[PDB]
Amino acid sequence: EVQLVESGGGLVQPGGSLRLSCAASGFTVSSNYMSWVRQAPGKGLEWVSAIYSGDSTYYADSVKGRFTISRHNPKNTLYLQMNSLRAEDTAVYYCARLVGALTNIVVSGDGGAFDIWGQGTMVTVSSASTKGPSVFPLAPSSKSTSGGTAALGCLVKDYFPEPVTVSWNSGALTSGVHTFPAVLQSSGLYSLSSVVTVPSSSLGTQTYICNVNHKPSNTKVDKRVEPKSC
Amino acid sequence: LSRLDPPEAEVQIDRLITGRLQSLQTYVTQQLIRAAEIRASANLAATKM
Amino acid sequence: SYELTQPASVSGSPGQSITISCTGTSSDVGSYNLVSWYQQHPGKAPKLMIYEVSKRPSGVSNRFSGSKSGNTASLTISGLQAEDEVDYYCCSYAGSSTWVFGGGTKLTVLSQPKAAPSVTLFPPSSEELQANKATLVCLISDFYPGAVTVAWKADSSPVKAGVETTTPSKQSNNKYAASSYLSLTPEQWKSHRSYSCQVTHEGSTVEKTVAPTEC
Amino acid sequence: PCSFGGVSVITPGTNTSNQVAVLYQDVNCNVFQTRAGCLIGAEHVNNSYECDIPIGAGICASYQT
Amino acid sequence: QCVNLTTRTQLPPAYTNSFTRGVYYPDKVFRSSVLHSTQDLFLPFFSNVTWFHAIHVTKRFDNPVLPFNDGVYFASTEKSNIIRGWIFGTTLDSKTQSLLIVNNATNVVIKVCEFQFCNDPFLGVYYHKNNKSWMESEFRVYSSANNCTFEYVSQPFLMDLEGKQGNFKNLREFVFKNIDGYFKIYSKHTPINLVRDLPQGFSALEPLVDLPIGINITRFQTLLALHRSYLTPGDSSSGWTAGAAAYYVGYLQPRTFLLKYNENGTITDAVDCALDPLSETKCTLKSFTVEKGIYQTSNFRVQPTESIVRFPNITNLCPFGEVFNATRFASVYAWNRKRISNCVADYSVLYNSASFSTFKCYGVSPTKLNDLCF
Amino acid sequence: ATRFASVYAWNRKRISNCVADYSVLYNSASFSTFKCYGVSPTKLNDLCFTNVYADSFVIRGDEVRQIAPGQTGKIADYNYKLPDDFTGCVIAWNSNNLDSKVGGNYNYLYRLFRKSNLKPFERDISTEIYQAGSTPCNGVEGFNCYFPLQSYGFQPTNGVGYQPYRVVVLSFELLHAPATVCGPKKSTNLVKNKCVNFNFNGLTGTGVLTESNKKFLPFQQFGRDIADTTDAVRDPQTLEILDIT
Repeated sequence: EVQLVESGGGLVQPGGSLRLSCAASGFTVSSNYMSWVRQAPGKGLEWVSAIYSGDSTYYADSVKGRFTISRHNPKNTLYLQMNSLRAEDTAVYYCARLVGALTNIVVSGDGGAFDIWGQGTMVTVSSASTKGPSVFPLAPSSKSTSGGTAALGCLVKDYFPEPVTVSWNSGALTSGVHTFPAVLQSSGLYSLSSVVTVPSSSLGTQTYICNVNHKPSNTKVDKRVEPKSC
Repeated sequence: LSRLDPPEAEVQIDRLITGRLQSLQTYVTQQLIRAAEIRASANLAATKM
Repeated sequence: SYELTQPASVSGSPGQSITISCTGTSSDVGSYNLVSWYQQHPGKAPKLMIYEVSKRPSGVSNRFSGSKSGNTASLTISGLQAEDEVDYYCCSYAGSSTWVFGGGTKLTVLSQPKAAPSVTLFPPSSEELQANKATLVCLISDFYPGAVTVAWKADSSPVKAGVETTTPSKQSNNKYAASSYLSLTPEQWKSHRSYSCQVTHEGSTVEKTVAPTEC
Repeated sequence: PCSFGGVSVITPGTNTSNQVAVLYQDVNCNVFQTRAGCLIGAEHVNNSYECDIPIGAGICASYQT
Repeated sequence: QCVNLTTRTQLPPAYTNSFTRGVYYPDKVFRSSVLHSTQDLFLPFFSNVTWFHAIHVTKRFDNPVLPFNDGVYFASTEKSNIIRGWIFGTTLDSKTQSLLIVNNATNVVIKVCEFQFCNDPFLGVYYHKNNKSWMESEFRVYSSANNCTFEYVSQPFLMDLEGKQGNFKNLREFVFKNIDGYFKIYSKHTPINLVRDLPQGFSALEPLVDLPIGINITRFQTLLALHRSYLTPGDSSSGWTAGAAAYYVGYLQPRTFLLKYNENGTITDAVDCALDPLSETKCTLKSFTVEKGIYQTSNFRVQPTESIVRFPNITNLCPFGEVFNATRFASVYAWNRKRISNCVADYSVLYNSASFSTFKCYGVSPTKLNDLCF
Repeated sequence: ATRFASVYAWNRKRISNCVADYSVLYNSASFSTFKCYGVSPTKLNDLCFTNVYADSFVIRGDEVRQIAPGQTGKIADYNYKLPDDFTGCVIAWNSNNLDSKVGGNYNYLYRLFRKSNLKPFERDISTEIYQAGSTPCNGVEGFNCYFPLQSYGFQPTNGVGYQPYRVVVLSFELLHAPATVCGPKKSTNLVKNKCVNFNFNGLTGTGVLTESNKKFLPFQQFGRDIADTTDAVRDPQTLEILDIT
């Protein structure tokens, strides 16, 4: 029940704004923790969002006049009206926790223990428009059938911008699923993969549905993965 | 106070003390000078009355 | 835009002790204290293992520790296992309840069994040929150490035009991943005889040879 | 500024007694306010007696019944 | 650490008022038939002091570890020389140079060394039954003495070591002081004869000796002894008989007194300046009896209840790394000019990136620069 | 002599009841810095000092000029406190032959900084830590806090400012009590009922010596009359009291 859930994801264009949200469940945000860690894979990170309510002088000398945010305690949800979003802010944030000093966890000590996070949202600020992903069913081959374990999937290719989420059989296939991250093309396009190692006897008899979802473009494709039936 | 530490500002404080003490001694002298002037005048007015 | 010095590449044998640091300045030497160390399997939200440098997290194995002096550092990671090949950061103060921290020390655990790269090569689908497109989907999984260079052989010919390979990404079994793509046209797909995808993983080579549809 | 007002003491001498009275000059306060100031330690009376210690504002004190 | 002690009925304390004590000879200046005042650590008149009960006949042995405030006055109403020891120290773990004063059965030992201490050190004497013998049996003071700095041993003498119970017959007046690290002792024996709390009256205080110590004193303790006889159950950790004692402790304040001297130059009358409005009047004209009138006094002063700081909302940081050894600077004839404003500056941050050689701020002390707003 | 202590654990020595001199300081070793604050070196043997305390340590030359009564600094603020009204002398001298190892000196330690302020004549015995601003770290060899004690790097290949200077401060008082630390001038006969010059433990003057008429406690030295000048003096040897006229 107690969980931080990110919501309010959509497409942002240069000159526009969007209202993000981190909703706590179980514990009310009136007397709880919220730390907005901004992560870019491979490099260092930064904690930026300075909103501890009461509205006094506490800010960081890097985002002056850019990140504006409000407080709503009783609703157990916080909204992030991140105005003037720059195109160089491609990162998935996480709202998290900390530890102070008051209660039984610390009677003598300092604190500072981020311990409960969210799952993040996928918001891309791109000058160009969003494009629907192209799903190409990668069919099993003769070697996969004769090898005992068949490899099949559906390549998501030439979609801009991110993201694309691939699920199998609407959650009815979990064993062997492995998702290969998107590639950065020279032209800026993306291509990811999703391969599940299935029994070779289930080819044709068991239907293989891959659900490809792209939220900013609002496209859902339920692609069928079929064997090579010439 | 906000302009030097006590050691070296002490010499400027000494000049401040000296000038103000001498200003007081001049002022008190002049006050008693006029007091003595009014002394004889007040005895004079008492003699008239 | 604010970024502090950390040793990015750190490595240690299992059962040993390694030291992790993150840089500050003289405005951070008098008497503060705020340092909490991170842990990230790449690609998802972090994990808490060390905070309150020399004191006790609630539920955490006590094999990890930290130590504090001057310009001489330690996040002391001891008792290394196969699951410690993860990203690390610290936390720190910036004055008046502000914050800053370091640049992501990445730990790599050695003394692990080397596994051959499992390569699967997928030719483009029939309706993709109907779509006037061709894509050679090479998928390399379960390889460690992750130093792979994807090579393409179009009838024993190295082709580099249209080759795009992902960066090595950590998998579930303590190994890395790769997904390479060669984008060609159906005219160039049915002209050549065979197509092979090869990798050079620690000297070892695993090749997958596919052929266009017979019918 | 803050510290602004005069503090005054009255005594008939150690040979008489040891009790005294306390006077303040520029204060808006056994209270007895005068033009000279606010006095404590002397019960103001409506009687008439010849002055012995100059207190101010035409008021004087004494050690009497 | 060490042994513990039990059967301690710790009762609530009682506050009792004092009467005209704490006036001593301040310095070397002999004064005869002349009045004088000085500003020094003294004792105010009529102060509410705390008295600790020590009667066992009951079941009370109390010696709290009070931090050493500047200036200590001690007054013990004894009958059988119960108090014998004092300890000075801050940690008491054989690393602090601790000072032990003890009125030993043979000598008066003053020892400055590295003693390791227990919770409640004390002394104890056992009384035999076949013969009337008194001798120091239990010495539970220190555990180890490795590093030493000072030793003094008095003459070998014998006391009665009484174990009687009754009324108070002797008064010991002591002053414990810390000047430049020294320890001045003003001891006075007084032939008193009462049963309970301190009586009135006044006499001069006779300084005893200035111990030339220089070690820190932050905490102190006054020690006590015990009696062991047939009345005890037969042990020392729970069976103990103290007797009946009474001592008064008072923290000293930066006071000023006017002193009276006769033709024999002896302290006879002392008067305060700040105890009542009359005190300042008496010590202003340098007499005791003043003629009828009114005299000038000081004026009312108001202590600031708060001390606030009011600065504008500034968060920008002055870049001084570019000012000090960034990449390259210009020559002297074409001197390099840089403009800095709207940020916070500091001088203690100048000693991190590079150690400087000459640093002279003309007219301005380096310690105050952050306290002014340039 | 053989070896001295560090500065944070400053070595303390007690000296009294003997004759002291300054001209004898230039025989066993030639000194480098010799500054007696407030007191000229030529007069020291002419006054009669009390309770000599010697505080000895060894420091780097980069901080030798900083030790002085009233300034600030790394060592002057958090390792020792020289009082401003204090009267004494400080002597510093380089020692390469014993405090300079080829591999470096590691036995001695030094505390650059401390948590709180100091009070005069204080020694700290805590390894507590220096840690940025407020909310301490408590310190176990890690980064962006500061363990107080580091080690020196004295080698003979270091610079002049990186040389081990033994620093000893001599502390005393004057005109406060009967002294016993005074010097090599010899006494002579005692003349009474004459207008002569006199000397008692450095106290000079001219006057008439007469017999006293009061009981004095046996620890008093000089009495001062209403003019604050000395009118009563205790004899250094016979311990008799004489009046000055």
